[PDB]
Amino acid sequence: AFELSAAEREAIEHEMHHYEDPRAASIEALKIVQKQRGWVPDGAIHAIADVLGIPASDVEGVATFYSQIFRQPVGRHVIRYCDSVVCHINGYQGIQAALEKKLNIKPGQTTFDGRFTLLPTCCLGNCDKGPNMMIDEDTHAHLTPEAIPELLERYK
Amino acid sequence: IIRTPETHPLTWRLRDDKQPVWLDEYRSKNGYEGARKALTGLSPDEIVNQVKDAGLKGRGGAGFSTGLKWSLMPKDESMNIRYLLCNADEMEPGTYKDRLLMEQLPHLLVEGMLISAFALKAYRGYIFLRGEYIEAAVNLRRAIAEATEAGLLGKNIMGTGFDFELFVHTGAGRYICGEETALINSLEGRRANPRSKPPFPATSGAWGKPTCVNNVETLCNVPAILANGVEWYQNISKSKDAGTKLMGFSGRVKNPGLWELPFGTTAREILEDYAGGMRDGLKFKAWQPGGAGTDFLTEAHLDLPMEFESIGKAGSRLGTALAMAVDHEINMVSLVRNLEEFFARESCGWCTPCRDGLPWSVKILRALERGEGQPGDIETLEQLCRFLGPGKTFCAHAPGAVEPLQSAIKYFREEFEAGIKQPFSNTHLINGIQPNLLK
Amino acid sequence: ATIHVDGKEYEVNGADNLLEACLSLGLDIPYFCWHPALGSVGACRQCAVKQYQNAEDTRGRLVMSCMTPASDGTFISIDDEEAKQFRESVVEWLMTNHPHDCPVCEEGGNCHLQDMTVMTGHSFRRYRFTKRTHRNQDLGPFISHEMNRCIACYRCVRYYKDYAGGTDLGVYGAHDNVYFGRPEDGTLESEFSGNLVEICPTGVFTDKTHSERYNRKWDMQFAPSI
Amino acid sequence: EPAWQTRDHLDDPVIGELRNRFGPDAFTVQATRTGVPVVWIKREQLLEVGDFLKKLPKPYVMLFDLHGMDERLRTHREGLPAADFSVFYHLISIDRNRDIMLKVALAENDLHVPTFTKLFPNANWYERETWDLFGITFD
Amino acid sequence: VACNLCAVACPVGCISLQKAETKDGRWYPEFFRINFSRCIFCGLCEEACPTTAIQLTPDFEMGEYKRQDLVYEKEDLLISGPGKYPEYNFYRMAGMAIDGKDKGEAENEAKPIDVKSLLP
Amino acid sequence: ELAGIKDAAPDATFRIRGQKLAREPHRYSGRTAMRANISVHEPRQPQDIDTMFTFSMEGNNQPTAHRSQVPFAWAPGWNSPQAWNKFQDEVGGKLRFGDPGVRLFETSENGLDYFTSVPARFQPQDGKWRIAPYYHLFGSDELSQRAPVFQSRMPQPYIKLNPADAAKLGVNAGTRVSFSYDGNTVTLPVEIAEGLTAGQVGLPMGMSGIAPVLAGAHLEDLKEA
Ligand SMILES: NC(=O)C1=CN([C@@H]2O[C@H](COP(=O)(O)OP(=O)(O)OC[C@H]3O[C@@H](n4cnc5c(N)ncnc54)[C@H](O)[C@@H]3O)[C@@H](O)[C@H]2O)C=CC1
Ligand SMILES: Cc1cc2nc3c(=O)[nH]c(=O)nc-3n(C[C@H](O)[C@H](O)[C@H](O)COP(=O)(O)O)c2cc1C
Ligand code: SF4
Ligand code: SF4
Ligand code: SF4
Ligand code: SF4
Ligand code: SF4
Ligand code: FES
Ligand code: FES
Ligand SMILES: [Ca+2]
Repeated sequence: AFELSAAEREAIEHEMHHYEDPRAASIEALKIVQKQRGWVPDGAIHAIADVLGIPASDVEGVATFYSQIFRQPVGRHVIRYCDSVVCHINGYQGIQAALEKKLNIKPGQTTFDGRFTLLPTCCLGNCDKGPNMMIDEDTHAHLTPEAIPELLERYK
Repeated sequence: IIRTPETHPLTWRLRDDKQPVWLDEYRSKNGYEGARKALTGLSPDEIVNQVKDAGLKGRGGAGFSTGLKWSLMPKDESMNIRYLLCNADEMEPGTYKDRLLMEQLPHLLVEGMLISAFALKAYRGYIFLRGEYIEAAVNLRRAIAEATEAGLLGKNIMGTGFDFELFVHTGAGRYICGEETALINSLEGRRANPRSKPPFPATSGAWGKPTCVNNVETLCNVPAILANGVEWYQNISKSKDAGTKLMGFSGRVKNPGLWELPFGTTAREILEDYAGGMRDGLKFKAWQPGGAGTDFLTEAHLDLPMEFESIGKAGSRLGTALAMAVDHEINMVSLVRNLEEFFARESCGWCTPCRDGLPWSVKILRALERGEGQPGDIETLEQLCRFLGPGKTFCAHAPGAVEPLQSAIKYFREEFEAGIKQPFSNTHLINGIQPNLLK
Repeated sequence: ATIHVDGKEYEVNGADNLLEACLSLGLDIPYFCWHPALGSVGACRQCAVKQYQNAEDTRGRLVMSCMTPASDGTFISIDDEEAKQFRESVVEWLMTNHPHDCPVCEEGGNCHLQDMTVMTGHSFRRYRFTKRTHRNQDLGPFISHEMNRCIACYRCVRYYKDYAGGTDLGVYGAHDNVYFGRPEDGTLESEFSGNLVEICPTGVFTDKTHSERYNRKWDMQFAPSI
Repeated sequence: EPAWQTRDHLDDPVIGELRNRFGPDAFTVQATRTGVPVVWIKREQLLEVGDFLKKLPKPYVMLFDLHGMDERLRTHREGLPAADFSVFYHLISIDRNRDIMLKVALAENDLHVPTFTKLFPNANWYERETWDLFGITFD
Repeated sequence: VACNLCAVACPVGCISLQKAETKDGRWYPEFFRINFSRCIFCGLCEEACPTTAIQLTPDFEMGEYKRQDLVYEKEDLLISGPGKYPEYNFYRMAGMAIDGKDKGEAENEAKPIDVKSLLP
Repeated sequence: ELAGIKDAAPDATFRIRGQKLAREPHRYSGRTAMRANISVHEPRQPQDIDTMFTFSMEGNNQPTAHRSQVPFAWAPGWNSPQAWNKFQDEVGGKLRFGDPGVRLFETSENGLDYFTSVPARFQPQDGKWRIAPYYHLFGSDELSQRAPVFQSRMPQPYIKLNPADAAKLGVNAGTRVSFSYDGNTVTLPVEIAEGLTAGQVGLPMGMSGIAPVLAGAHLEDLKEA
């Protein structure tokens, strides 16, 4: 059972004010729902489709197309570590090994207490300060395997 | 290093504490003078011709001239609805120039889109931004609010009757969205499948309307041209490519960074005189000139000017001009496997060769990494290179995917030979059936 | 409009694309993602031919016959070695993830993918890695769903959404995990959803009413009726 | 060049001899994968061509085969004379170690050919079978 | 798997069968009859079988008193073992999901990845 | 007036170069085993004296055959429904030698006059319910409901009511109401049709027990059962 909140709905309509087609607010509507609830549940697709006036199949295809729109439940914090070519040169694998040792999970999985969700991600545009990790809203550069568990304790 | 405004049109107004420049400080340091001149004393066709004969080329990575792209907009007065899009995606690995461009100089981008929208008669403008540039989004939104409060945006800009509305469309994290037709499809709320050209977006782009898509750096180069003139821009460097470019070296160098250099600057000065050379205990092995989608080059190609024609004649591309250096400690098979894993997982799934041949190259490179390679794997990689070139796939994602693979096979084949250990085996034995022993 | 296919002159319609013009002349070009009723999209990359700039040209360039207009004075080659090799490579790439399913598939003997695999001359498998798999959906009493056999040619979504105007079928996912179906299990709501069994060139969408008492196409006694 | 390639066999000396004797427009050379020169001869010149082949310096001495073909359902008849039926004559010269296939085109109503028995006596049974199975009358 | 390849590859056309399906989803012959008065024992059906189900065994003693008794139904053909091919299983190769073999459990097949997965 | 049906299809003496048109493909199988359980003797092939088709594969189904009636599309190398491309003059156009079927009548030279019988507006009378027809692609046809695979796709038999009419009758959505037509009381569940005009009750035509002639008729004592 899903119901869009009043603030979510008003933000969605304000987003469709910005475009000449209401379909163009689908990505930002999914991002609004994701920001409010951590992820996009199954009924959120039909709710966004009903508000936007587009079929739910297109909303589901958009939500499954984009990697930053999560259609599966995640933890309270999402760690996104860069695994692209420059951070591979700078050694992201030590960072990934430290993350898997500290969190005791594989990439794409969630910690048993729902605190952290480990995810690989593409280049974060911070290659000169690599390797880079992107926790929920904060990007951390110049990573070392020793600083990983110190960095992870500041996200309760 | 001093940065005079005459030779550093983009980065001379950066602050030493890496803090953003807001409206008062930007306007104090010769801000919106080019926008004022273009919107008051210049016709849109005059601005288009000024950008055209200034020689401003596309800074996205293809080098198409911006004035000719603006000139192919339709001449019909009935098509009043027009769109200007800023490709602030910058999802290429090895590219970090747009992040520095709008994280601390947002008003330069705002002024550039204002000038380009007045030149293109674009009634609306969108900054298609990646979702990972949060600080850039905050700075751009604050700069848009400051320019709207100051009369630089909205209705009746400078009293000239020109109306322009600028928005920031924060993306949802997909690499293919940087492709301009895929950018238009993603802006319309659809899946970011690219479109076949012709028709080009200038004729029918966003929502069927005339649309022009330009990179952040091209729109940042625009106001310097409009404020200082064409003759200053053509006299920056004595090269074919006019103006400056954000170049820099990344990866285990002494100073991995970002500098603004004129075209024709050789890659050895960027590596040694600016990045300080390789780190201690590491020797230079290879480099990519323009990001993850470019061909690898060797030490012999380091004495080459960073122009489109010079790097193009060496079997590579200038690209985003942000070179990435590979030392001797990095295995080429692992590096190419990382590159192809990125390119295979960032496919949009539309067309067959990229979607179904990049995972094959990924699996072959994984087999070569652990020494489980079988004969014919490198021939398969070469055929995947040949059959994923330009014109074979629906867009240019897969040619850029296969450029590093073919350059590494060409220059470092002995590292790829080392992975082939097992004999070729595709079938298992079936009892009661004698196999066809092909000699 | 005058075209030259493999050195032979043909008179075609210049408003047509090269694929439909060459199929109207009796020539064989493999294709998946183009349909006469749906138009050209250039997705499957199977209809590749080699176009030359003029008559005295040897290099040429691989173009797509569904995306290339059959304009006057066109010079193309179908039986060119590079075009044949690329079409066989496209069939091979489609065959890397295909399940070993033809005996237990209702499209067997009636399959466009089978015909184009044989036509391109691809009969040797050198791909040795794993194949991707997909779960199936319940699409109602008329259409049976089997997503392992998909080649991602986008015919179903194009027909169902652009042509038939339906809403509940779509494409989901990413790079090589593209899924074609409903967002959730349920009956297909279009009154013309049964045409998916002929639109789909593979056995993803099949006639379940026929799949109950299934027999192959060669075993059927057919008649023209109303 | 592989042995299965389509050849017109215009380098055969019998083709040049027939060109010099009957003329270039008298018959049509067909490129096949049979390995033999296939010559479509007009019906009224069939006995003349048979006599000429029987009186060559290295003559074609054996009628290897003689039968018919129903060409009504044949769709791919490119480079061939118009025909509803056809009669083919396979003749072997052992001295040359060569052979030639003459073909006579027939309309559906005028299904009559001059008989070949005055040149080769095996044409008796071959023409009896051709009449039995195809209805082609041999005068 | 009642795929009817042997029936169409028979030059005599003396094989008749009908596909049926179990509740799990596996294909089997509802019936299977061979007119052995017509069969020329040429082995083309066995050569055409993609599951190695139909086989020609070393047995010639097949004489009969009535021609109607030369029509062997599925009860007279299905034997208790694998015959000449002791280990081949088609349903280990097929992509279709049946009982005891879900999606991705076949040979050279990976587990199915959902489109809702968090991995890029 | 029905004189055009002679040219709809050619008669039973039509041949393609002397042979009939094949109903089944050339690789049809099981001919000596389809009836072997009934009798080991192969029966006589069914003769078709009515039409030009034959009940066998010994016929013509060439894509270039001069005909308009095509039983099925097959070409060498094209076993899919894409063989219709081989069976057309141009792909996506018509059949090569014309599509089958002939129009019985041409367009008349002169037209009709204006129908002056403009009806009066719909007045909802008390106690009488106008039967608004509802058609369903799965269920309204007489023979299609007999198909057992349709019963899963056939909708349940409801009756449609306006919100105002339902509130006046005191009935909700899903409750059973009974109505008498021609002295026959039948009960149906209720949906609330918002777009249905008041004074009308919505019946699904062609269903089980609801004849299509009830469209436009009137209803009495429609009340909750
Ligand atoms: N993050 C980044 O900056 C990335 C940049 N790239 C760059 O992208 C480049 C490829 O870009 P594409 O747009 O796919 O190819 P392209 O070179 O065909 O197009 C580039 C620009 O030229 C314009 N253009 C070209 N021919 C035109 C014509 N006839 N009429 C009108 N406009 C025309 C297009 O509209 C577009 O704006 C590569 O060279 C690569 O360096 C690639 C990946 C990532
Ligand atoms: C796969 C692919 C990804 C691209 N990504 C970007 C990008 O992230 N940012 C960008 O400015 N251009 C990108 N481009 C290039 C654009 O197509 C286009 O050239 C650019 O957005 C505007 O051209 P400009 O250089 O004249 O400004 C990409 C091209 C391709 C083929
Ligand atoms: S090459 Fe094809 S599948 Fe790959 S990103 Fe481009 S259009 Fe999509
Ligand atoms: S869809 Fe075609 S190729 Fe795939 S299993 Fe079925 S018959 Fe075989
Ligand atoms: S399901 Fe069928 S029609 Fe749809 S994309 Fe896949 S192969 Fe094409
Ligand atoms: S062995 Fe008998 S049943 Fe099998 S194909 Fe030959 S004739 Fe038919
Ligand atoms: S015996 Fe073999 S060939 Fe015949 S239907 Fe069964 S599986 Fe197919
Ligand atoms: S490669 Fe990791 S931030 Fe760019
Ligand atoms: S038919 Fe042309 S690319 Fe698919
Ligand atoms: Ca009859």
